[PDB]
Amino acid sequence: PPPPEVSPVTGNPVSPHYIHSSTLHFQDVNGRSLVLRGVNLSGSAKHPNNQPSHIREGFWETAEAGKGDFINKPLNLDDGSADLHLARLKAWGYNLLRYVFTWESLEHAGPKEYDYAYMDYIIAVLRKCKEWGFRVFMDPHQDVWSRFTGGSGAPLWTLYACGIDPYHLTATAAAYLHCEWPSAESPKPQDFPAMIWGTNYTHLANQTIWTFFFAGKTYAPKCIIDGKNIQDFLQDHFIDAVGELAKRIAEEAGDLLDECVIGWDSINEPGEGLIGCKDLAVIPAEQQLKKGPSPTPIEGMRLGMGEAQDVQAWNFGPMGPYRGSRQTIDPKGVKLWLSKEDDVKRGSGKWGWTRGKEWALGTCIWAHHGVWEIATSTLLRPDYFSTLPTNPGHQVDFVDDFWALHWLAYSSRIRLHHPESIHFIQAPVLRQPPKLPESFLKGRACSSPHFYDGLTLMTKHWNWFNADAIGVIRKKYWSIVQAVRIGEGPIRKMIQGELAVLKQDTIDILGNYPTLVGEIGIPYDMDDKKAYGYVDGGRGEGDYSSQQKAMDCSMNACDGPNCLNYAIWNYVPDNVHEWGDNWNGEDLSLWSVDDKEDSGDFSPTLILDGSRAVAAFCRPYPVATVGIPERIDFDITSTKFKYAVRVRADDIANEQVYTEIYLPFVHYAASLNAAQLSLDVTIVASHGRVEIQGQTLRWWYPVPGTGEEVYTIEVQRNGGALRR
Repeated sequence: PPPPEVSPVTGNPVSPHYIHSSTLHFQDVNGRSLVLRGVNLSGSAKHPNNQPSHIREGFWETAEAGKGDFINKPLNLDDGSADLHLARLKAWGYNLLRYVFTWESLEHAGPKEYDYAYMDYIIAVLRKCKEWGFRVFMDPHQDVWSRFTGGSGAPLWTLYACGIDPYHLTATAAAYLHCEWPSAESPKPQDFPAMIWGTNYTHLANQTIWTFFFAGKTYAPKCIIDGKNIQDFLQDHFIDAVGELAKRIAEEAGDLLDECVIGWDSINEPGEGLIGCKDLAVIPAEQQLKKGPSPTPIEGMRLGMGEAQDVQAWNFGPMGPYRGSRQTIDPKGVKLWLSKEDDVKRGSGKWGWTRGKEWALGTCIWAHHGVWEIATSTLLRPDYFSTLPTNPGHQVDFVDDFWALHWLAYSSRIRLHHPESIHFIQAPVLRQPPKLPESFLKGRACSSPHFYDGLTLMTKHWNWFNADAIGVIRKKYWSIVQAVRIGEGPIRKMIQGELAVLKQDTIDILGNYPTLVGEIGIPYDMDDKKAYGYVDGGRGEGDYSSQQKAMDCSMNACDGPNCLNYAIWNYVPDNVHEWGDNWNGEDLSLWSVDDKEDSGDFSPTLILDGSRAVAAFCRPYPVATVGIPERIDFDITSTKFKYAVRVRADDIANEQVYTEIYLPFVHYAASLNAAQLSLDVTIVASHGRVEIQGQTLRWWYPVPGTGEEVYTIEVQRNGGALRR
């Protein structure tokens, strides 16, 4: 069966730019299989202007004042720079953008005080993306709940709504903030340990807030606010805020829908809080992220009541976390919990909600629900969060029982304002998605997991070894040593196998839908920033060999038999060598000003200058295919490219319906000296005819008279690889 002429969601006829998301591959209206590849734009939208993660001055004051100046991130629309960035991304062959926005940027002023101006800024950015021919899906983005709890996402007033005093987070170790590390009194942000920001998910603030968000009605029934459980208060305000952006786009720029904005991602990498914790007295060996001081859930609660604790600290070794020394954390009586007087002054009383009388303030909310006894520090219900407190034999599943329920509410709101929206389903990190009902999917969905080469990300080193982290997580190996691989070949094949597992989750669970890797990337600040000239007397500056191999391994993993859609994390216009992406020590931008100095009518400087390891992320691939993509192989050193496609007898092929392949000047240009750029390639196709224009290869062929047959096309630069 070919793609239908009417939407499976509404039954209305579809525009000619409609992308079907009803089978294992995206399809255009003429039946061509589409591959969408691009970048996340942008991590820089995680924080307001002039307040990067490492700067404490102004951090609290602007948010307490209800401000949130995010205008002109990710792209500045006043200085002309916005078109140059989009031109670069398009010239690299990208046709997809995962657009990053935060709840904070929409509702920083207070509950239901929406920043309509930032909404209109986003619309203006989306309009330019459309002019440049991008497809876009929207990412409501967060990391460890909010900037105020170590990352990005929610507005500061959500902390007060949860009864948390933001100024006591550091003293109690309830969250590690980059700008208050190692202490608020004497910050040394440059010493912030690599990737420690992620452990905030397993410290007390995130552990509480996420339990509220997804399951407050089950585990914190006394937490009433505006006559609602905190769970509904938080979820309703988040869904309303995203819903107001969607409504704004639908009412003020409806032309963006479906032609440019094709769908919406669900809440980014949601935290699980304490839900499913089997034993509050221990950190499970299965928890894969441990680094720095790591209080157990009960140790963190005692800390949140101001009691000093001696906590295990963890180092990240070649085979994962291993124990270091124990470290004493002494809050010296400081408590995480808002006092009542502070709630009147800075919380409920200021932001304008009414807190219920059984919501005890200034003391641990989990003790208040009987989890532990403060006087004796006795854990009373170690398994409290593993079952339902009032029907305690039943064991809970975070993804099926709480995440999925939030997703029904979220997805319904999206469709209210965007009737043809593709649901990009992002299950919680490292979990399989739940089975979701067709009454909500309605044949218009796409699985959007994230995948990172975790060893490379955490160690900021391209290692000569690696390990199959997904297979370990999923108990496919009897010992972790049999998950280990050595050498480029075995490592690449193993990572490609990991991406195949995620592809398989989709068809096993959700159905015959596409898969898109919503985030994938590598760190560029490897080797103590040797590529930036920061060590060894400057030796190694500009040499991105290691970043290139790491990048190429992750990108190759989306090729092979996987042939995946994906969005690279990320593209950051204001990335710098000193502070990276300006967020928690991460440096994953493809491009940096510090690295400066269909047409070939632009300069090689656009696609090369400022780029890092461009040879690995700018790659040939089929944008649109008559038939089904079967296999992609690309080798940087030889430039050899081979594409195999399964073509059936009922596929549609003619002079206007053909396969289109992107061939980058980066790999295939005759010359890249800073006079029009032009491809100099040899092409071998098993069937049909081809012609090249600019960076585009067009491939016409007849379908088989019967059955199905694999056609192939091979490309390489005449005379081998360039030197860039």
